[PDB]
Amino acid sequence: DDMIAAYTAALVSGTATAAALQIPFAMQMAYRFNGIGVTQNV
Amino acid sequence: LHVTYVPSQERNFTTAPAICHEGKAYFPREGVFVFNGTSWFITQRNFFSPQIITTDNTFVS
Repeated sequence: DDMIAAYTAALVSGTATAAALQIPFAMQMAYRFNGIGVTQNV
Repeated sequence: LHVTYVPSQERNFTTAPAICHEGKAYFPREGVFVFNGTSWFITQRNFFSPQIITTDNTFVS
C-alpha cells in the first residue's frame, strides 16, 4: 500500500510542476483555458 | 507500427504572461513570451523558433 501511495504522490507532483519541461501553475492553467475555447486573458 | 514525434534538447528561458508595448496589455494569443537575452520573442510550445512580437501575433485587452 505504501508503494502505490508513492506512485500517486509522484503523479501529482509531476502534474503540479510540469521529458519534464517545467512551467509555472498559472501559465499552465491559461494554456488549459485555450483548449476549452476561452481566451487566456480571462 | 506506430510512428511518433519526440521533442528533445530543452533549453531554459525567462518568460512573462503579458506585455504592454505602450502602456497597455497584450497577451501571447496562442503562444508564449520568451526572453532570449537580446529581446523578447513569441514562439510555439514545441520546437523553439524565435518570432518578433507584433500586433497580429497578439490580442489586446
